[PDB]
Amino acid sequence: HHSQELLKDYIKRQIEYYFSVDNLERDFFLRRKMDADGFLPITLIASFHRVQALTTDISLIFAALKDSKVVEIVDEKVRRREEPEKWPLPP
Repeated sequence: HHSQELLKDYIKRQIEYYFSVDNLERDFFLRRKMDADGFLPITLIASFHRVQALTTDISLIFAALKDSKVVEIVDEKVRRREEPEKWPLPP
């Protein structure tokens, strides 16, 4: 539906904010959960308050992120496309 495309757009922009440089410079929790290549489980992102308010439908979260030039998906993990390896921190 148009409703579902609109919701996908809000989800997309919310998660793109988490992976923005502006957020990453202060988001020590997110960086501590990255693996050494920058990847995080998409299901971890799904638990964040502003995403979980919008949806609990994991297919909708994946579909929103397929549409993104900010992030890259491999299987069930997601990372910032640009220089992701610079951001991980010790757990």
